[PDB]
Amino acid sequence: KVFGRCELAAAMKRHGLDNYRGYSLGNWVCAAKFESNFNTQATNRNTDGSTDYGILQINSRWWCNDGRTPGSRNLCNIPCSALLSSDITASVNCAKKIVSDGNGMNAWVAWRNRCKGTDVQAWIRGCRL
Ligand SMILES: [Au+3]
Ligand SMILES: [Au+3]
Ligand SMILES: [Au+3]
Ligand SMILES: [Au+3]
Ligand SMILES: [Au+]
Ligand SMILES: [Cl-]
Repeated sequence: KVFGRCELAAAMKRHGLDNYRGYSLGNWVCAAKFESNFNTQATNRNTDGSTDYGILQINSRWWCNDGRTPGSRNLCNIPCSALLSSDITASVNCAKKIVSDGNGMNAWVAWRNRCKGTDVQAWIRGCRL
């Protein structure tokens, strides 16, 4: 599913991501925009053989099981395919574990490089929430 910007913002809020670990909703929308262009079915293979899955490009090296990432963990206790669903629940729940792991949203390199310190509120500007 390819979300609209305000559509994603509302789904993220309903699932409790707004101000989760102190990160406003625009942070989460910005991260999703540059991780997946709001496409839930986005996948990208990393050099190290792991894969990133879904709207927030959650990596199989630590967080989900895809059966093809040797020596990896599954800390969200889910199949990576569950992060590709049109329903973002599984991605949100896993993202909450990720952003609580100590480094905040810096876990998402595209957030650090393209969202952090910018006017992230623009991503929710105009949306009915
Ligand atoms: Au904001
Ligand atoms: Au894994
Ligand atoms: Au594996
Ligand atoms: Au923090
Ligand atoms: Au949802
Ligand atoms: Cl949803």
